[PDB]
Amino acid sequence: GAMNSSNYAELFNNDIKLFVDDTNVYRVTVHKTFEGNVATKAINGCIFTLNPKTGHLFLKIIHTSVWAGQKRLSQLAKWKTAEEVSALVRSLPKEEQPKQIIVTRKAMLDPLEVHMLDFPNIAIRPTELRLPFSAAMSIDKLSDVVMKATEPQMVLFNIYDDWLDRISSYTAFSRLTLLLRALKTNEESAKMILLSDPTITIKSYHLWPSFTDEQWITIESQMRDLILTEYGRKYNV
Amino acid sequence: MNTVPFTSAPIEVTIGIDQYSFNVKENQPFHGIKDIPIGHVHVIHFQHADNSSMRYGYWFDCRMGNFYIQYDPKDGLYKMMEERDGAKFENIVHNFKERQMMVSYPKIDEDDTWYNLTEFVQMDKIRKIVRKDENQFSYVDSSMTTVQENELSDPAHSLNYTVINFKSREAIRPGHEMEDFLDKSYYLNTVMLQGIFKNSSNYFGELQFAFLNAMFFGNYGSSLQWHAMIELICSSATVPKHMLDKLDEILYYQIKTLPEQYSDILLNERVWNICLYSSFQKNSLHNTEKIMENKYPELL
Ligand SMILES: CN(CCO)C(=O)Cc1ccccc1
Repeated sequence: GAMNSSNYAELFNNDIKLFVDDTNVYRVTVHKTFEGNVATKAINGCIFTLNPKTGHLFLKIIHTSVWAGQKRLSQLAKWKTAEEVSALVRSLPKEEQPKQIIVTRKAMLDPLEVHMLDFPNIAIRPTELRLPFSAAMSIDKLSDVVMKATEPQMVLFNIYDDWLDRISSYTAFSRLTLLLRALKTNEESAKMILLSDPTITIKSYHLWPSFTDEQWITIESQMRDLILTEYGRKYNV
Repeated sequence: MNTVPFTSAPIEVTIGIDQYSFNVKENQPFHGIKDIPIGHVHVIHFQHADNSSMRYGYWFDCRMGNFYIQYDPKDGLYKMMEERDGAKFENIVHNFKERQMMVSYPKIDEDDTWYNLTEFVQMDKIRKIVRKDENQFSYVDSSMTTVQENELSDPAHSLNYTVINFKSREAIRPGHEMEDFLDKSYYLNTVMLQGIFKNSSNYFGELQFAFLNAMFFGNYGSSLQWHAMIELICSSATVPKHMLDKLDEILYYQIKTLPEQYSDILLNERVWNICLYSSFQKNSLHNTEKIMENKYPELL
C-alpha cells in the first residue's frame, strides 16, 4: 500500500525499488504577450528516478521539443513520465528491475500502472511522505545538465556521492532529504551554508562538497536551523 | 398468453413476476400466474418471509417449454421445473384456471415498461451467462458471484458476464497507453463490439440483464457489470449515434423503474457523475440526465 512513516525502513531493505518524482518534468515560465495576454514558454525538465538504497539517480532529461504541438501538457507530462519510466525498466536486466516503484504524486498512479501492465509483479505505490525531490533542480550540476540539453538524454549520478562508504543508506537518505528540504525552503541560504567555506570543494565526479564526518554534523545542524528559522519567518513564531 | 402454475405454496413468500410482486401466505391456496405476455423473457423471483436473506428466481421464456414451480422441502426453495407431457400440463393449468386459483400478470395496456427493460435480452444469451445447460430456464440469486469477482469460488454457480477491466492489456494497445485509457473507443468498438459481442444488441442485452439481476436480487456483481458497461460507452469519444440514442432510452427506463429506496446502494455516484457531467457523452444522454436530476439529485 502507501509508503509512510510507519514503513519507512522498507526503503533500505534489499528489494529493489525506485522513487519517481515528476514535479520537474513540465516546466514553464509565464510571460506577457505583445497584445497583453499571458503565454507560457517551456524549458527543459527532468524525471527524477531514484534508488534510495544505492543512490542511483536515473535523470531522464525532458527536452522542450517533446511538447511541440501537443495539447494538455500537464496531463501529457504524467504519461510521458510513465512512458520513460517503463522504458527504463525494460532497459534494465531482469535482476535489476525494481520490485516496487513509489510515485511521489498520486496523479502518477494510473499513468504508471497502465504503462507497466507488462510488469504485473512490479507494485506501483503512492506515499504519504512530502518528499522534497522537486528541489533537485537546485543542485547546480543537475540543473546545468538539464538546461544545456539539446535533445532527450539520460544522465546517471549517484546522488549520495561516496557517502555510502561511511554511512548507511538510511542515514544517506536522511541527509539527502534534509539537504533538499533546506534547498526547497530557502535556496539561497542553503547554498550559502554549503559553499560558505572556500577550502571544502566538490569533486568533479560528485554533486555535494567533500565534508568530513564532523563537518557533515555541523552542516546538517545548520540546515535544520534554516528549516526552523524559515518556518518562523513564515508563520511568525 | 402463457402460464406458470404452482403445485402449492407451503411457505410464506413474496413472489415477483417481472416488475410486479405479491405476498402469499403459508399454505395459501395459490396455484400460479397466468396471462404472461408472450414475446419477452420473464423472471419469477422469491423472498421467503422467514429469511429475507437470499432473493432468488428464474429467468424463462414460455416459448421454450412449459414451466412450473414446486416447493422442495429438502432444499428449502421454490424450484422451477419443465413439464414435458404437454397434455398433462394443459390439463393442470385448465383446472387451476377454472377454480380461479391463479394471479393474472397485470399488464396495463399503455405500459411498455417490461419491453423497455428487456428489449435486447434474449434467453439464449442469458443461458451463456448462467451456465446450466440441462434446463431451459436460468437460476439467479443474491449471492452468486461473477467470473471477474472470482479472479480477484465455485465455478459452476457463477455469472459469466463479459470481463471489462480498464487497466488491462485487453483495454490498452501497446504504444497507445494514454490514448486508449483516456478515450476507450478502441476497447468499446474493436475489442468489445466487433470482437466479443459482435453487435450492440448483444452488448445492450448483457447490460440490461446485469441491471435486472442487480435490481431484483440485489446481486452486487451484476451492479458492477451494469456500471462498467455504461462507463465503457460514456468514456468512448467515438460511439455510433444510434447506440447513444438507444443507451439513453435504456438507462431512462432503468432509472425510472428502480425503487426509490434502493438508489443509495444500486447507484454508483462516481460512475453516474462522471458519465453525465465529465465524460465524452456528458451531452448525449438527455432523457437519462433529466430523470436522474429530478429523481436522484442527491446522488449528484
Ligand atoms: C553511472 N554511475 C556513475 C555516473 O554518475 C554510477 O555511479 C552508477 C549508476 C548506475 C546507474 C544509475 C546511476 C548510477
